[PDB]
Formats: sequence, C-alpha cells, structure tokens
Amino acid sequence: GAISSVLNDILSRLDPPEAEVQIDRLITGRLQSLQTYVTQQLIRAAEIR
Amino acid sequence: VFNATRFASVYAWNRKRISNCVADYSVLYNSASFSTFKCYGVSPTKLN
Repeated sequence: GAISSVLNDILSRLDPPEAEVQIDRLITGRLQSLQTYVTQQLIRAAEIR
Repeated sequence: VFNATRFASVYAWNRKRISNCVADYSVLYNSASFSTFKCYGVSPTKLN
C-alpha cells in the first residue's frame, strides 16, 4: 500500500512527516511478513521436532 | 518553463520536454518568486 517498495526510495524522496506515513506501511507489511514466516517456521519446527 | 513569453490554455497546455541538462530545483522552492510550491510523491528539496 505504500508509494514505493524500496525503503531508500521513500527516504530519498519524501520529507520526514510524509515519509513516515509511507515507511510505516512498509514496516507494518514487512513486520507481518516476518510474523508469518516465523509463525510457519515455529510450526514447521514442531513438525520436524 | 517559468519565464516563458506566454502560456497556453488549460486544455492545450505547452508541454516542454526537459532532457539532457541539470538545474537546481530546491532553489525554486525557496526562490521567493512563486505563490505556491507543493510537490506530490516527492519533497521539493530532496528531488534536487
């Protein structure tokens, strides 16, 4: 949902008050990506265990 | 672009192609010669 997928692109383009709105979307998305990855690895770990 | 002789209509605007050059854009924001300077999708000072 952000204006761009590259973090440095938003940092190099938008001001801090405008970049934080778009950077938060990447953080919210990239955080959920790790929460999904870690959730699967934690579950698959129990399977392999 | 800015100091042109005359502008065209709001539907037949004169689209000037700017290519193979360099120029300061942050000074235009702080030139004190324009009414409004607001950039969307990019900061007016960082695009310079």
